[PDB]
Amino acid sequence: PYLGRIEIMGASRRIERIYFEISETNRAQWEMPQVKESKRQFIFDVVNEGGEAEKMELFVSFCEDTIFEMQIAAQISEPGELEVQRVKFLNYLSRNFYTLRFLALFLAFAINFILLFYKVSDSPPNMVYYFLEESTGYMEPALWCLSLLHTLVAFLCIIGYNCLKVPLVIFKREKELARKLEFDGLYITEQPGDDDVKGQWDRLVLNTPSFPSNYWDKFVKRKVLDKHGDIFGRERIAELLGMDLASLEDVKYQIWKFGVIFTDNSFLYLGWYMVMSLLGHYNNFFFAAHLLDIAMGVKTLRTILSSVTHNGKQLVMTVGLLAVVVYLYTVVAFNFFRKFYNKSEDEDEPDMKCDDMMTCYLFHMYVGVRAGGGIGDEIEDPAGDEYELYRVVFDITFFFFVIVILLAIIQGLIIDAFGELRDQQEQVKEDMETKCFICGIGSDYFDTTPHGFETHTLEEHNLANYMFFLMYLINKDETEHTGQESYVWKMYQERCWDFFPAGDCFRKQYEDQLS
Amino acid sequence: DVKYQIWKFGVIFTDNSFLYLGWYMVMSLLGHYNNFFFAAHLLDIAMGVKTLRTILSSVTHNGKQLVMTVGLLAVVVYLYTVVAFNFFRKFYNKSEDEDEPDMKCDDMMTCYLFHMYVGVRAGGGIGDEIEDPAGDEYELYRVVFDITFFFFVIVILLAIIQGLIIDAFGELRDQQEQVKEDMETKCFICGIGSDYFDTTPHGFETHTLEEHNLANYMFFLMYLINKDETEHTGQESYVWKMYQERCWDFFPAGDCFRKQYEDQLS
Ligand SMILES: Nc1ncnc2c1ncn2[C@@H]1O[C@H](COP(=O)(O)O)[C@@H](O)[C@H]1O
Ligand SMILES: Nc1ncnc2c1ncn2[C@@H]1O[C@H](COP(=O)(O)O)[C@@H](O)[C@H]1O
Ligand SMILES: [Zn+2]
Ligand SMILES: [Zn+2]
Repeated sequence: PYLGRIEIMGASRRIERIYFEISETNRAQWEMPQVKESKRQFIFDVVNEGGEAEKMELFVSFCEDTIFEMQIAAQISEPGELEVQRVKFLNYLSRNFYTLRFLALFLAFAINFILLFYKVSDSPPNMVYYFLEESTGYMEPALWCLSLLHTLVAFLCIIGYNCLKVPLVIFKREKELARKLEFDGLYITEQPGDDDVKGQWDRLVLNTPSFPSNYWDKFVKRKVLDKHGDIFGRERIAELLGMDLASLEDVKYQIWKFGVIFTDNSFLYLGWYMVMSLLGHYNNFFFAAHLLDIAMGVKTLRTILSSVTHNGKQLVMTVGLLAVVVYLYTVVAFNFFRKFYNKSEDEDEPDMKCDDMMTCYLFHMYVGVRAGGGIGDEIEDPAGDEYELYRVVFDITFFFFVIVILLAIIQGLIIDAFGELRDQQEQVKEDMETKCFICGIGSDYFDTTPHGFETHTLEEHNLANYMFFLMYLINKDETEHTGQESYVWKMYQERCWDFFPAGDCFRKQYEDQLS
Repeated sequence: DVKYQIWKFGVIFTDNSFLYLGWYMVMSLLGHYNNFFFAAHLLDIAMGVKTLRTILSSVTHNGKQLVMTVGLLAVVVYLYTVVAFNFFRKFYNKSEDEDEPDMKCDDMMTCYLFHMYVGVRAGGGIGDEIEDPAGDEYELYRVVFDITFFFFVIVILLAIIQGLIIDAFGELRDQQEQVKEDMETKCFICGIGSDYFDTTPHGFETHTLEEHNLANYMFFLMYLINKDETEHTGQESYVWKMYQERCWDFFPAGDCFRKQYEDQLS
């Protein structure tokens, strides 16, 4: 239950097994369903768009993100007066962030249910008047209290997000910047261009005293100095990083953090939610924009809409193609078929829709594309004229190419998106169930022993066990490190992932003795 | 055993097939009160014909996604209703008479009903059902309104529904194909692939029909259950105890007689 075992390619050039204790809180926080979903999304991402060389780097990054999330969850878990009450309230919002997010979705549907009882009258209950019409009389007070409650809940959602999810954003940003500083020399040798807005903005935090505040590595500045001093000037590097080399013998940081947060998509969405909730008090119908949150909420709806967004570039390109081809038909009509576009039944005021190129394009794009039979179901009958056969060819080509072919292209794009997403999921599942994540040896090898692959993935090469070992190493002070622990610790500090068993396992190595 | 009988009655009355047959009997009884209640028995073709049940499995396979897409259509049509009720109220007069205007969007409930009904059952959307926008100051806004309705509701969402059905057809087909492929390329009992047994001609067929026939395992369970324990032989009693303990290690997992004694069979 607590005996966590891994296999690492050791210093002796042989696969060896390491044993460590897994904490119960860490085990429960791993079994948490949000963490399970994070793991599932990571696995899908890697298997779908990943590489063999990049896989271990991505896996270690995912483990580090998970470890930080576990620490945040432990901080917010259930345990002068102003500070003690503030901490409890802020932690309460973080533990209940998703309940508030679901509470705001119920308040959006509750409010929009009231709005269906609206009416418009010229006379008060020329400026028109809007009012709720209900005999119960409780709908209007319910609407008022529900709008106030909804704005309150949106604000609480923003605060809970800032206390829950913003730390991970800052941790990711700091660790990426530290890695670019140390193992790439980005601001020392590379100096990113103006096109990298993120790289240009990150220059603010280098000089700050508390540059690492969420990322656990408190020796990043020392390591960057030690690596790049002899090559780029110790005094220059110290001035760049805001570190006093003589002592070796935060408004700027806060502004940087605010920029990082305000460039975050989820925070921007929550701010938009709060803004529209504030405008819902100026006009009640602005609360209808919160119904759009069902997409960002319900996972079923998000999966359904992924079929639309998967080929979104092809969909907009096909719409532009439809616009071009309807322009071509408009050219042909405006030059040869102008007389058939009279939309006025009166014999005194002809309402020609194709005596102008802009008007004929608007008429085509609107009515000939929304019509079932094309533009021939909307313009004058061609029979009897000299251009009858030309008009028939015109209408039938419009019907075939625009009504049939192009709408078929759009619908086929959606259907192909459904099929492609299904087979992506199937391929990820097949890879995971037929191959090992850590070593890549197929299940056929392990299945020689009954339940061999399940035993291998649950005991020997459990990626969860590797994550728990990283937690163990990070938490354990280096003084108490054992030999193999220090070997793996140095390989992790150098960002070298050769200690992961690649294509070799304990059974494969010692099958001779296990026979 | 009144308590046992009441328990059995509860178990039966919570059974879906028995409940369906009771519903059939109830509607047949009501067919004597009104003859047209016998039309509900035509629905039994689905629970009957296997072809019809397979066809309807395409509809029910993505049923959750279908109802979610219907709810999404309802939400987006509500949004269009909001925009119409606030900016396009004058185009929703459905009365040709010049004395009694039958406005369909002076009320939020009425405009939602009008949208959900006619703009979704219309081929061109709500612009094929409301007043022509040409000549008004809001002409371009109304054109954008109608064309977005046509693209998003008429085209995109109905395409989502039809794609859900088509993907259900394909998914069910490939499920059947994968089951057939697994059965014809691997052994049910031991899991050793047909490639191993095919070294001997007709080796896999011989293995599945003679050596590891799941039907033979079923018949052996019949044999063990029917045979009184006094007459059990040694291996029979071994398997009997393993079956009483619900331990299934006596099934050959990854090993077979040929694999074990290939040295002597050579
Ligand atoms: N190195 C690995 N560690 C853990 N599970 C693995 C590994 N490689 C493949 N798997 C598979 O991943 C799945 C884990 O199930 P789940 O935790 O529900 O995603 C099982 O099918 C395992 O056989
Ligand atoms: N252990 C097994 N026992 C019997 N049939 C098996 C077994 N493993 C695979 N099969 C296959 O199952 C199919 C039996 O055909 P049927 O009885 O019509 O379903 C054949 O393709 C067999 O090769
Ligand atoms: Zn492995
Ligand atoms: Zn077999």
